Amino acid sequence: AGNQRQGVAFIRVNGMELESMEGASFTPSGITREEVTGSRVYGWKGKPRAAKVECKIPGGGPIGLDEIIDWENITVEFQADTGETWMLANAWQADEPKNDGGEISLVLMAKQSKRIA
Amino acid sequence: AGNQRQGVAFIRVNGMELESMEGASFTPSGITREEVTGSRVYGWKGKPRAAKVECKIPGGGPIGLDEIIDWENITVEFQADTGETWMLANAWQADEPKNDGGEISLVLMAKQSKRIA
Amino acid sequence: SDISFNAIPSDVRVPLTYIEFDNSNAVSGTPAPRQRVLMFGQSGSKASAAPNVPVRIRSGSQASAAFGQGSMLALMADAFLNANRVAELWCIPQGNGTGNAAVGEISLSGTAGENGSLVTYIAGQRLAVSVAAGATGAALADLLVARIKGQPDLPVTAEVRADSGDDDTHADVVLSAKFTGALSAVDVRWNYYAGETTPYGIITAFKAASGKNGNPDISASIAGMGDLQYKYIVMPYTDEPNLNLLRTELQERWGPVNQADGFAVTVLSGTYGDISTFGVSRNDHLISCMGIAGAPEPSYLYAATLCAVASQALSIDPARPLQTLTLPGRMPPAVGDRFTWSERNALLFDGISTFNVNDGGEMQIERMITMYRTNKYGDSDPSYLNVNTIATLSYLRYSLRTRITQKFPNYKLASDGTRFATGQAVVTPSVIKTELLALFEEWENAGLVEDFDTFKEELYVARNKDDKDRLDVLCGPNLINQFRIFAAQVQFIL
Amino acid sequence: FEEWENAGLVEDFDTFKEELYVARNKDDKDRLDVLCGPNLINQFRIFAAQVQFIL
Amino acid sequence: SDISFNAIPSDVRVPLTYIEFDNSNAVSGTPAPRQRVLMFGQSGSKASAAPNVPVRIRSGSQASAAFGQGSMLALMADAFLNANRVAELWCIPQGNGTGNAAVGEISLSGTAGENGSLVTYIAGQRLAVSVAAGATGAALADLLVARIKGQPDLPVTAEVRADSGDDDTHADVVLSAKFTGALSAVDVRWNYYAGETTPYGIITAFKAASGKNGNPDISASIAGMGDLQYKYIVMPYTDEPNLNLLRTELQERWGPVNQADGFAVTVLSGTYGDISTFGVSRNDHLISCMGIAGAPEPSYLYAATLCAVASQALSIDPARPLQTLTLPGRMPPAVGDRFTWSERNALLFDGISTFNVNDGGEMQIERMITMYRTNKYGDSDPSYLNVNTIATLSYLRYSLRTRITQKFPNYKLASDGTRFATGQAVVTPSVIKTELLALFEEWENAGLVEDFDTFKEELYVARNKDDKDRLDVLCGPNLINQFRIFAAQVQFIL
Amino acid sequence: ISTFGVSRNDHLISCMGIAGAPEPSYLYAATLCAVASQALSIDPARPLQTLTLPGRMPPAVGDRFTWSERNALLFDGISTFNVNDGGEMQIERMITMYRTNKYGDSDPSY
Amino acid sequence: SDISFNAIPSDVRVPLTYIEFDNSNAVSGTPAPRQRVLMFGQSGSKASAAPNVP
Repeated sequence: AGNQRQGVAFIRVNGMELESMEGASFTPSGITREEVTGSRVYGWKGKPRAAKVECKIPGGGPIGLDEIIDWENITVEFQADTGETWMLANAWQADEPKNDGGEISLVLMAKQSKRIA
Repeated sequence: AGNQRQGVAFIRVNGMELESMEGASFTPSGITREEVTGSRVYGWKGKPRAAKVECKIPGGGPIGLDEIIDWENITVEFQADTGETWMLANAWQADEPKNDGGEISLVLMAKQSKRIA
Repeated sequence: SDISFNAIPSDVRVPLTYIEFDNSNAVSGTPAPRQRVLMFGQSGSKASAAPNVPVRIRSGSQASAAFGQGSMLALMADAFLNANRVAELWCIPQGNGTGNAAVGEISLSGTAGENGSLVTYIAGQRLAVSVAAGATGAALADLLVARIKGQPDLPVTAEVRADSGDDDTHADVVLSAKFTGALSAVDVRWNYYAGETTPYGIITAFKAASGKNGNPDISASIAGMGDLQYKYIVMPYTDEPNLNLLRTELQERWGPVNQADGFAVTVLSGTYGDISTFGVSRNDHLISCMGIAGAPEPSYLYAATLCAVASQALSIDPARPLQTLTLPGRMPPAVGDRFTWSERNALLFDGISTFNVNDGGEMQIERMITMYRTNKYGDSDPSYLNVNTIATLSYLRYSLRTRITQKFPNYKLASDGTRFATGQAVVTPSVIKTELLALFEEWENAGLVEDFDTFKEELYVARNKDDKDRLDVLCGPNLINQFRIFAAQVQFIL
Repeated sequence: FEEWENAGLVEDFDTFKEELYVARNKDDKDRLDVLCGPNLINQFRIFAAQVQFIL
Repeated sequence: SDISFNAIPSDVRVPLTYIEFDNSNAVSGTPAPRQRVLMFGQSGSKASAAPNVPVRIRSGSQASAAFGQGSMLALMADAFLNANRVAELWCIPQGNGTGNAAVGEISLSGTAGENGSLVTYIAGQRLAVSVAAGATGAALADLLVARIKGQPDLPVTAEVRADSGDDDTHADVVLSAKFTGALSAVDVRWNYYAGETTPYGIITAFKAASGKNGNPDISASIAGMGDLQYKYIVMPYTDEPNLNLLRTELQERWGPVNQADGFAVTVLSGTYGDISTFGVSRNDHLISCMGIAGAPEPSYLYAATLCAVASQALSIDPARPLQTLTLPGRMPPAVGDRFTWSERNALLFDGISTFNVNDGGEMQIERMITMYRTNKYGDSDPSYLNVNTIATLSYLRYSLRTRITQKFPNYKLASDGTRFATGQAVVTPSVIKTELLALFEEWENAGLVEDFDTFKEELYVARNKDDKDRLDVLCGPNLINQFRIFAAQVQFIL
Repeated sequence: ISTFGVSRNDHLISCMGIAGAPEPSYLYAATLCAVASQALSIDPARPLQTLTLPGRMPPAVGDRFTWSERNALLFDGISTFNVNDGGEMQIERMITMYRTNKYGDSDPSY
Repeated sequence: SDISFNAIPSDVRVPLTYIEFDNSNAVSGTPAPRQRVLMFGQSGSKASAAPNVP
């Protein structure tokens, strides 16, 4: 809004909004720039990057864990409470999913994310 | 239930429910997806995974430690308090079992887990 | 039941291996829902298939048995199967039409003064008879009649006849087709390949029939097609009464109601002026016709081969142009009967597709376009011109339908800005917006659309204020371009 | 009604609350008369689309 | 009903997905209450829209169908929609005016001695005809007539005519516009881009008409606009009788009574002296005119594009200057027809807006100012000069009205110092003072006003001693400045 | 089928019309009732739009109703089915026989 | 329109390759906004260019 800052974020997979915990991460897909020095400082150098979305889901919810561990081609939407939205298409569930005391960690990853709306 | 979330988990071995501490982990058996980048981002790649159940048992209980260190072919059942159940068959006790101040850590592991009930 | 077995009982219990040999080369009956095609054709006498009933054809021998040897439909099915063995083939026979079965006569006269051979090309089939020194025309006519009777695939029957007070050498052969229609007439040539000539002293001539025949009605056949989606249709009958019904049915299927897209491929044989007049007359965006003059083979064979090649190529990719694909087994016309560059360009401007002849003897597709030329008010319109446009539009519609029916089987509609929260299975116009954007990304990655920012800015999703259960969306895609013309200028320095 | 709405059966709450009316019967003296109106949720049936190609 | 659907019934019950293809690129009918604009234009024959009636236009095809193809209003609507797709567009047609439909003739003579091409630019539209060796002027005239008849968007009709005892090569084409008015005349050029030339031996000339036409009356149209707030108005008719009525209506709306602010954007085409005279003559603070000389395209296209760009930019932000925004699709005049720096500066001092040409072929806005030049007593006045000032004043008035009508729907007035205590819904001049201070803080944070202490010290809120229900407030804001001139001095040492 | 659907005006009976069915009608009725009962017991508000009938042979290609026939049947109080891309038969839309208000007007309720 | 083509129609639809030979060695008409130059010179008889026009 006029002075509103981002306090919470919403993550939606295939239209189902996920019961996400506090502290949800988001890494846009782009170019990672490194540093080059020889006898002096010369410039930077690029490296491709992949979009990542991280969150935590309580256990026993509407969405089962077997469904979570079987996501290969899904649509992930990351929306901030202020109104900023990013869309991830053909995403997949990466890393090892674990149910640690009712906490399930999602590492939903995609090869390209664009800022819609 | 209608709004009930997972607060506690129960682990049962061969029908005997284990005296488990707080914070019990569970990793389903499936495919772990990695990340592939060359000149650009191309996709993911799979890797097999094995089911794991982790908990802690107080010392001096009904089940002795010699029994714990001799589990090669057992049936492990992981059930959440809400009603989600996972079954591990032909499981075994992995890693090093230690009795640290009355705490015994179990790393019960299996090669495949399916969600029954 | 996919493989039809002969002399092998279906109830066998001895554990062993059963091996059978069969000369006919059948085609696997694997279902191809996205490559269903339909063919129209006539069936001669001794046919075992009921008229106006579609039947699945998977081998040339089966088609010949069902529709009779030498029939139009059997030859068309064989030509289709000799070039496409992956698409589902459905053939529906027709009636008999009006007219006469006579197609003309071949007149032979004179005596041969040297050893040689006489080669006659009837309906594109080579027929060679040995010629001895001193042989008369009557003996050559008898040998030709015997050779024609030997060939069972010729859609003509030949009888010998000699009369009048002329020399005994003269004897003409009367030809009669196996079916009645506008395509019953055939072409007769005596020298097609190089190094072939008529023996000296032998005079050969061909006199065509004077009457005109009419194509059979297709109303019953078009009514009995069914409700399946035939993506490509082969129509050999190039006449106004039949094409009007075909256009009506296709445009009824093309609408948003039926959603069963269909395309028709035709080939017209005649002079340049007739082809130009026909192309100018027809103004449909669902029919593509290719013009050819002086074709040794009948038109429907070319139509079947072209439809098979186009169907396979467009099923592999709906956006790749049809620029250099070749037609297997089709003889090109003579050197003096091929259209020049100006004629081909005018035909392309007149809604008639054009072909080309390879460096060898192969005939290749040049560019495939539809009959659509004129806007509704009468102006020129480049839309709906290339067949690639129609194929891409059909594929986009099918993909959108599949995505919507899969991702959202059965949902509940709510207005934008309402507070529904987690858990509920409701859908907001923003959700459909995002799903359409993702599908557009998939389309662009597949190589069908080019511009994304314009598509996103032109999107608009809203609910209907009257139905309350219908969501209205208006989108515009930017179909990608094709590489057709390569213009170059060379500035030599010498 | 809140439970019904959360279950995914009814949509509008304010209208339902404003149309509610609970009263006793002046003759039976043991019967309570209530008149309520729910707004049954809609179903997604028709998806109408229009494509404007540029080629 | 926002999306107009074709061939899709409004009463459908089969649960499925309905997809339709339509070539026309419509614009979403989302309401934009703060971006309502109105356009004035003429409509030719074959029109289906009643005159002096406003209609909402959301696509170029709809405008062409309603006002006839090639009409002024249809072209203006298409130009507006090709650059602004977010603002509400309302178009009201006009009558026919007085004058003659003839606009001039194109004379062609001579014979071509070499191969080439003849390119003619009529009303900014490129028309190319191939020229062959030995071709005569009459054949080229016939080809040009055919090409013009092919183009449906030209607001001219062409007929061929040959007479007199001159050579058969000579043949002139007569042009007649589709409507009568002062803007019916068009411009004809034969070489606009580089690398284009007339084939050798061909003589081309253009003779304009001698008569003068008059713009149609707008009294009925201006009376039938309605009561909505049209923030921006497009007026192509640059004549005193129409501009007087427009000024009267706008200044009646600009007053504190109507409070329906409106602005008018016009473009005048002519010589430098005529533009200067017009700018000096007009002294209104609600109309902005941009002068251009030798424009290949008609003036109203430039007016529509400029109004669309300005409306979008000012709706995004009322204080950002219009310094580098470009006009898409508008061809700049020739190199020798562009104003120099001194001419542009004099035009800016004379109340005429100026444009600029980008490093490429793009035309960009340079500075937009109003016609207001002279104080009431006759002195110079820099107030009401920049369009940003009027936009900011209108936005401030709207914001103040909204804030007052929202925070205080219906209250009770009491004098300052009275003891009303908690609970009562009364308002004191100190309350309005504080609310105005808070609104001023919001304005300053938004980037519209600069100085706060002076505004607070100049505020004064008091009750009326006669109405007893009216509160009188006198405030003065300090509108923020814009970055226009960057003066630099470089002192090199070499 | 159209005449029967127009004749009956009850809001407690739903009938599905089929022409040229190789199997007897009661088999289709039993399968459809089982599928509908299970689906509605799982959720009373989810539409019956794409559920398939297992083991039921669809009619011939020339005996299936067109779009106009299906729309008219839906307007006449007769439920309609559909044939999957393969050989499966699926429910299209399930509606009741109720068509007419008490005074004779049209009524979308029930 | 950067390259001036001779005897090649602008409306061609046959998909093929069109090759032409021309002795004159033209220069590409790529715009160079930072390298615009002007030349003054006299023109003799039989000229086809209007005077005082760049």
